[PDB]
Amino acid sequence: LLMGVTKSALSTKSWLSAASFQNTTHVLTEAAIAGKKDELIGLKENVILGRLIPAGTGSDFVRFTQVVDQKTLKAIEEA
Amino acid sequence: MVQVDGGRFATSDLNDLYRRLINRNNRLKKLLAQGAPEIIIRNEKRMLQEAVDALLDNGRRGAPVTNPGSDRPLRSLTDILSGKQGRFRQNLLGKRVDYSGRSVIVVGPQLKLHQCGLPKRMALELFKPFLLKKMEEKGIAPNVKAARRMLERQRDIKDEVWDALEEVIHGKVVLLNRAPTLHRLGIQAFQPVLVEGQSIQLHPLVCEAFNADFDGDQMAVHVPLSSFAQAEARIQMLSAHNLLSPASGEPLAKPSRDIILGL
Amino acid sequence: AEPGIDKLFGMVDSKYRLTVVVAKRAQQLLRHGFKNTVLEPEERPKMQTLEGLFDDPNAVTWAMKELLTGRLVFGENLVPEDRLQKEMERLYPV
Amino acid sequence: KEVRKVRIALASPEKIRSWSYGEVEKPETINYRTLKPERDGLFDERIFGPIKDYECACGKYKRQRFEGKVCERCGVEVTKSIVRRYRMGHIELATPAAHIWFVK
Amino acid sequence: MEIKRFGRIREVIPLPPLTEIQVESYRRALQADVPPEKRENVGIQAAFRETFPIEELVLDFLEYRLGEPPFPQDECREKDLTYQAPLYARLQLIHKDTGLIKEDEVFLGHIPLMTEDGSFIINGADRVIVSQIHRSPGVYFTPDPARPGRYIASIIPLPKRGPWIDLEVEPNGVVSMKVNKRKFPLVLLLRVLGYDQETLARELGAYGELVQGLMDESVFAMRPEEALIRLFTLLRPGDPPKRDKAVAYVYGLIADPRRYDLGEAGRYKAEEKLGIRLSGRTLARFEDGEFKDEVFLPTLRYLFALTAGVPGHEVDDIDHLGNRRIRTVGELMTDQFRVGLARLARGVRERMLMGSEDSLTPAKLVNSRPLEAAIREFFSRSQLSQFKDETNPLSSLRHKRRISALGPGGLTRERAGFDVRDVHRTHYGRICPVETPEGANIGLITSLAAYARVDELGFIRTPYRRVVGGVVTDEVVYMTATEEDRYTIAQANTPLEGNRIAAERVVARRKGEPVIVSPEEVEFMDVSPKQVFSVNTNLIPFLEHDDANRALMGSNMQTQAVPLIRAQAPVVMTGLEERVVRDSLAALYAEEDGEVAKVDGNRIVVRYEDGRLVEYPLRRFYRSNQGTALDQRPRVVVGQRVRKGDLLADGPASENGFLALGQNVLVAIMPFDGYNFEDAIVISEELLKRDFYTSIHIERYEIEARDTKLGPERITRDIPHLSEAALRDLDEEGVVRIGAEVKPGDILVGRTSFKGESEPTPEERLLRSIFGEKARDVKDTSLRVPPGEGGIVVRTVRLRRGDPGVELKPGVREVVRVYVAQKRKLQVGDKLANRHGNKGVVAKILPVEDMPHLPDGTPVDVILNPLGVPSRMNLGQILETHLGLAGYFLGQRYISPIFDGAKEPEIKELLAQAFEVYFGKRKGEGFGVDKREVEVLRRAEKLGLVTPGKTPEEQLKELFLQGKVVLYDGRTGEPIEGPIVVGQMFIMKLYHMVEDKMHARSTGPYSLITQQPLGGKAQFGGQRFGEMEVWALEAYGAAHTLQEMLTLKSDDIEGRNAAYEAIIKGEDVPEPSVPESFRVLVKELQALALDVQTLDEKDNPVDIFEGLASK
Amino acid sequence: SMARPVSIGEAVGIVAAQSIGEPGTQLTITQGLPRVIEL
Amino acid sequence: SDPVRQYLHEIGQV
Amino acid sequence: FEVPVRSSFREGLTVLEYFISSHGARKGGADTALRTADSGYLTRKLVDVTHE
Amino acid sequence: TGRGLSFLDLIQEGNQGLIRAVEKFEYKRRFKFSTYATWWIRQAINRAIADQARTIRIPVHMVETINKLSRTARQLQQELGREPTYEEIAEAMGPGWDAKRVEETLKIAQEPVSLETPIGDEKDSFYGDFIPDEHLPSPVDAATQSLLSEELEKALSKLSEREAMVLKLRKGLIDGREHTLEEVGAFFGVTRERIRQIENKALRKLKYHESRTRKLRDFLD
DNA sequence: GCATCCGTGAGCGAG
DNA sequence: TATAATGGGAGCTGTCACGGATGC
Ligand SMILES: [Mg+2]
Ligand SMILES: [Zn+2]
Repeated sequence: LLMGVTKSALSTKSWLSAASFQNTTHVLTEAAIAGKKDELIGLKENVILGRLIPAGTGSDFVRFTQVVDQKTLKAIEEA
Repeated sequence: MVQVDGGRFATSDLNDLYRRLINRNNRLKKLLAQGAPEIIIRNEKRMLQEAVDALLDNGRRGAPVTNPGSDRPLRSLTDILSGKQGRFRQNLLGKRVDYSGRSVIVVGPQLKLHQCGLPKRMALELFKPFLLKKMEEKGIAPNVKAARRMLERQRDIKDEVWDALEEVIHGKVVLLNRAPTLHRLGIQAFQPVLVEGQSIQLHPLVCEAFNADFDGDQMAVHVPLSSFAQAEARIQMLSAHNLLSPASGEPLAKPSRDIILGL
Repeated sequence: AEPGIDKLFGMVDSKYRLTVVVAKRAQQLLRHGFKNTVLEPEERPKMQTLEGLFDDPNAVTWAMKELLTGRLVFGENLVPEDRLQKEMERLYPV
Repeated sequence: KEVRKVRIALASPEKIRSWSYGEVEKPETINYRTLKPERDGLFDERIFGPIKDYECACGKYKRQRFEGKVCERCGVEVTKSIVRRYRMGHIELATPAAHIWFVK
Repeated sequence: MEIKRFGRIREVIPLPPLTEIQVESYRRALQADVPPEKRENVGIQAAFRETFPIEELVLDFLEYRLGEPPFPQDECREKDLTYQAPLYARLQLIHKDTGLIKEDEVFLGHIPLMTEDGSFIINGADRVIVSQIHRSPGVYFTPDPARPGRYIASIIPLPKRGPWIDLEVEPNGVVSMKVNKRKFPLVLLLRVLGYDQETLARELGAYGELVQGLMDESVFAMRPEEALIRLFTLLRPGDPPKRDKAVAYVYGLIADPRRYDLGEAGRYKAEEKLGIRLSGRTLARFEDGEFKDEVFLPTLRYLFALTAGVPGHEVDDIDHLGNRRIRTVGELMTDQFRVGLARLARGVRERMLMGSEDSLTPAKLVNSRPLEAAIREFFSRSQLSQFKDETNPLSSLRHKRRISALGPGGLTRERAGFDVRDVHRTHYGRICPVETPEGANIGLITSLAAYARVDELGFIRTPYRRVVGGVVTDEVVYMTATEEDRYTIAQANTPLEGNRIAAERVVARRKGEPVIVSPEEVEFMDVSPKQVFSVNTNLIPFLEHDDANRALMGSNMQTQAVPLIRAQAPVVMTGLEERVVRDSLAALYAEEDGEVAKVDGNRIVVRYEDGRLVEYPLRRFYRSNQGTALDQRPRVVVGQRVRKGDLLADGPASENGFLALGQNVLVAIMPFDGYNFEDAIVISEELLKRDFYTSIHIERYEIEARDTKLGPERITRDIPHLSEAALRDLDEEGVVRIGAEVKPGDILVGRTSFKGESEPTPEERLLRSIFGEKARDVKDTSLRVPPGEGGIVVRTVRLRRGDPGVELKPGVREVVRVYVAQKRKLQVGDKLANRHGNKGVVAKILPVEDMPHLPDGTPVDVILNPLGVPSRMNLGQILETHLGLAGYFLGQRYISPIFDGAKEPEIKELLAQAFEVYFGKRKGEGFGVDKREVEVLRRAEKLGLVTPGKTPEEQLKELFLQGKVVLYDGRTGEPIEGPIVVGQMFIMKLYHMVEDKMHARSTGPYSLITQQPLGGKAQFGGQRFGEMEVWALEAYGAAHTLQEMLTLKSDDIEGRNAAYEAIIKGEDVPEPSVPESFRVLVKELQALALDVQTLDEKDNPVDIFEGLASK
Repeated sequence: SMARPVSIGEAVGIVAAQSIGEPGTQLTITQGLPRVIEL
Repeated sequence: SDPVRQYLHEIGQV
Repeated sequence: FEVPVRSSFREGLTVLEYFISSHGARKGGADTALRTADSGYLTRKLVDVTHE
Repeated sequence: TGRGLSFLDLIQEGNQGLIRAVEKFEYKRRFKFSTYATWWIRQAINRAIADQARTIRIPVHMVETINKLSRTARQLQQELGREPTYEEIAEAMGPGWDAKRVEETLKIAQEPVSLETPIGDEKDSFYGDFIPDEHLPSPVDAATQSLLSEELEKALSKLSEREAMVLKLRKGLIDGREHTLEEVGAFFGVTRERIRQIENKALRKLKYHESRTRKLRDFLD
């Protein structure tokens, strides 16, 4: 089923992204009835709440990396 | 409901809209104990309904004037969430920010790609928290509250303040935004070069990417704060780090106008 | 541009990982006040003043430099966050 | 805790009274001479909170000494004034009324 | 300097008084000069005549009158009150059947008055009322967009008087009349009108297969007073016909000249359109007792003859400047006055019943509140009442000759198609094609044409010359947009010998369409080419060479020029620059032939023929709406003889009566080290030195001292805990002494307000005891100079209670206004332009040593990058340099009108005459040719610029004649490898200066609800990081730098109090919390019956209010 | 922008949307910008 | 709609 | 227009050659400003589809 | 119609007076009902308007004092051909009225303006957007007040834990309460005049710490 | 299934 | 607290295109 970018933008699973777009009176009521939980998979959802966005230097791939000198490296090596 | 400078009061539209509902509720209460006929009670319960409609989403039946005087719709709960001006596009998906400034841009021929001209007085206020600290490690103030009182009035500005501001800015970068912000490269991270005079000095090659010219074009400055935000700005965001277009693969910083001609 | 940058994008799988490493290391040099540094004194980033040369204030500027020399170890799940925090505050008290 | 999910749903009249610290039975907002919130008014120190931090309406309770304590004379908890942005109230309707979003 | 003037075109009529469209229109509406019984029933006289008598007791209007101003013009400005005059109106209350009258003069309040220049005063703040354009009232037929051969008839009244009416033929052939958006058979109306099936078949029946659709209902042919009832119920539900309510709703819809009023214009438009005569501006008549028709049948006959094609039957344009009209300041106010009046009459009929029904004066039967507030509305809170833009004399003029299709009573922005914006063939001579706002407003706001005039019906007219035979009469025929269409009209450029047509073919237009015509077929001829373009556009010389889009900036940007302390009128002029100083008052003049007696900076006194010693004071250094400085400078000396019309004083920017916006600087056109890259501009410091481009600007600051609930507010020399360092310049009364210099952060006026409820923090009670001084009763409230502003204190105005001359707001004790003026030198970031729409920021001020020069040491004032020209296509700036080259040397200025002006040939010759003073001086002075001048004449000829083999003297000439000279480089001493174009150009310092525009914030004021920073320079607030800006961050994938703008840097309160604490201490920045504007959203949604809840990964709730909103 | 393989965690949508959107003001025997919107 | 109009007709029944 | 403007800007137009021009410029200027509201709109749609 | 109450509200409030009249009506009096209903309808509408027409609510007697003030000002305008002075009305308003009273009444009668009042002809700007928040402490203020508790804790270390605790207890730095000397004597073991003596000597030792160090000085404000 | 209605949107700066 | 009084009053207009619903 092909749909245009406005329909597909509203139709997005996440309703924080849908309601920041348009027809907010409408988005919110179908979302509210449905008791919709929003996983913040997307940018707009995250940007609203101030959370660190899922891309760039927030991407879970690169987000978690740790840096340490060779001094402290061999230092905790004992255990 | 707050008092402005002049002592006068300024109240939110939601208050005259809530007082309308409260009134029709508390008259409906009175009518029903007084045992009114069904033609009056019909009416009062119908009006209780266009009070609730004015409040939640107004303009979906007919639009309440605040008074007959202003034909301005009272701004309701729905009106506040939705719109260009609505709580969402205005407040949650973009904000006004704390460390930021604005000036007229002027041509930058001398500066290196990664650098740009920042007027003294802008750089002072943008880094003012960092400068109050640097004024404490060097001796120019006993402390912060003294250092701050020193920068408040403009005749109070010492030479060491300036030579200390240079000490702050070292290594740091700032962002330049010309709006329309059309694509990612419409904000670029440059390393600031403090200049005298009141305008911003932009580097020539990035002019084209921002769609800047100097017809009086103005640009905004922002200061990245965390040691993180710095790394982001300096690595990815730098003006000299993005030399091709993400759009097509083609070079974005190219020899522009005087430079093509010169060669 | 930022020095040795190309080699800094050759060091990582994703350009935004290098940024995390630069940002985290810079916060470590800040906390421990530069003493945990992997730089020998001649390799110190210096700042030109009125007085003469002084150490570069930007912990980021530093961190990028630390990196180009193989002195540093980055990756995912190297050490529990307990051990790392404490063993650095022991090694370099602040 | 950390926030991984955000859920939106219709609230029963009871879920609202849960949120609600008291009913506004009167329209008046401020008093005409002393500008102070009217009892059961739209702005009430009683319902929503004290105007000034940790200080009840009549001055009897002050500073930090009382965190969860509620004045007997005034009716105002003494807590950070910022609760006035948070606490809510209800108006209990004589006849049930539709929410125009579900009608229109 | 002697002025030689080009072009042989002769102007039959000079330009009309230019502020006339305001000056005349408002005088006509009032008639304050006219003796009360000679008042002609237009305007103010008309509202009274319409609204009165007031029926049932009959209250009747007799005459009105206008008294003298409460305060003279100046006083009104400083004192924040309106320039106006009392209006009293004489009424007589008549008794029904008693016969008794009581006649009293009622006071109607005050009405705002137009000053000499066509502007108003409102509260100390000049305003201009701006003429509006709209579809003229009348009868129009447009093709039905539904079907090709079908047409919709449109009947349009004056906008708020009466509804629009569409008459459609289709679908099924019956005539459908739409009113108040309800469609019914038009037929049903006709019966009510005293039409029967017979009278209709007569005149209308002639058109076959059409009339048949109308008479389809015989059942409707039954009776007038049944059909009246039937219709009344088709218009509104639930309302019982009552047979009283039918007639009153129908008459009040159509026949009441009170409720439904065609344009007096609209009246004529339809009389001419359908060829009938109207009795009044009504559609129909109430003539006793039946409804009698006027308008309806001849619009129906016209429609029906248009539907099936009949010759002579027109569709209409609606963009035609005969189908669109101008509502001016005089009509625009009369309207709001007609609405304020009929509300007052409503208040009469309500009190004509109740009360003493017997004891009523006219005085007690009338209340002005509906009328007073109704006018204060139009002037104060309206859209067409605009804050007067006088940056400078031209700004303020053009502002009057600005024309809006915008404003209530007309279009919004989403509403305007290409149609209304488009330049339409009748904008010729009438509206400007050039001067329109670029960007979002384009084709909506425009300037009126130069020679154009607005007539009584509010249609624009342009002058033409009657041409009879081959001869051209010197009589100027002023033609409506439509009546221009009947004739063939030649251009003014067409050749003439004496009064005779001198060519075998002349160029002319029939109905605006261009065509070539014999001297025999020419009915009229243009008055001048000047009649086409706005006043502004006419100040552009060589404009015949400049592309359209740039000329639009030429015009619009002249409105912007800042008045310079040494200002010059262009060495190249179009000739209008002298009279523009006149028409909008800039300069001062002599009233009768006379002789000068006194000379001052402050005043000039003249003795006339009369013997009467006449004093003219001079306005000195007065602040205008934008803060530019108005001062009139004396231009005559003690004992100088002056004829009527001679100049006594120069305007703010005028040079000996001519218009001086900018200065004439010497500009060389070359790239210079990329300092002029992309329309930036490079400057000889020689401009700063000798005070070119230096201009004066007063800013005004104001401060109030009220009566608090908690005490007084006092303006005093006494401010708590403040060093003498701070109070030094203050006088004894707390106001800064006159003539003191001020900086950012300094005290203008000191003030003490009584502190709020005092809860000094427990940290304060210890500190108070330690230092032994007691907490003072009054906070420091003192007004200060904002950052980036400052200057000299030129004046102080103090007002206390005990004021004989002004009104003081309730609770307000005393008000002080301090005036701070700054002389701004030109600087970097500042903006310059020229008359050709070339515009830039100033990038670099070079010393005079580094600056490119000539063989003699004389350096250029400006460097202009050639790159700016060819994409921009404005070549008149080139010709301004070329002619301006020679006028430098010959010591002369020129007048070269638009399209009839200097051709290059006559300019070349002027260059040849300049060259000789240039070179022949150096040749006599005992100096041959320079060794570099050769190396350049080398490459010049290699470029084909000079003829090889001629002498260097004849080669320097051929180069100079191309306006190019050998330019030596300031830095090397070696020449510039090519020859370069140099010459005098008129360039102006524009409004936008960095001193004003530069702002930077750290932390500061936050809006109440959002906690997010405020916007704008003087509320001191952070830049907007908008949706588009956030996308940039995201695209770059800068996560934290984004979370900053969203959290610590805006509304996350705890985050930002702690962020700033962290930097101060020298710590790395904290971990952001929830943006406070998010909690505003949750609680707004709960207020919307919507529960919103954050969640665990465990689906369990999480509290972001940290427990404050839960029990 | 680096002429090298994409770095994991790039925000590609917001990149693409911009790259498409920046020229839009320039789309002009032509259907132009609205043809694009139509699609 | 138009509660004024509807109330009037409700009044006109008695 | 069935008749073209003969003049270059170096020659300079005629009062009437000029007038004809402003038709083009005016209708082109209002196009440029009208598709500008539409570009930034389309733009905001695309950003919203594809953000996640 | 235009008095601050909507049509339907005026009708309903009027209907409520029609009911009051139906209960008070005595049919034995020959008057038609319309005569008696009319008085009660006009009374309930006027009570209603005076009650509900103001966001900032004003007492009924006070309402008609302000109204009388308006009509008197208006009469004086009709007479004087211009707006009257506070003192010109104060005379015309009879004995007991001065300019000060006419003024204060007017300020008390000032109605609040909507924060949503548009600024400019564009829809873009609102009035309440230009209104700052004076209540919540700016980052500067909050930073200063913390640096105060830090500077006071650094100067109370120079005192012994007893004499610093006499001061910490007596000025309310702990729990937010100020204890009388007899109480700091009951907690420490000292007599009331002995804790007034070790409070005075500790405050005096603080004064020397201050005159010597020059730290707490900048907090002078 | 086509006509037709309603409800929805329509890119920094200073005021 | 009483003469009789009994159904408003505004009328704002050169979008536009869209999709999804409601009607013939
Ligand atoms: Mg530009
Ligand atoms: Zn209390």
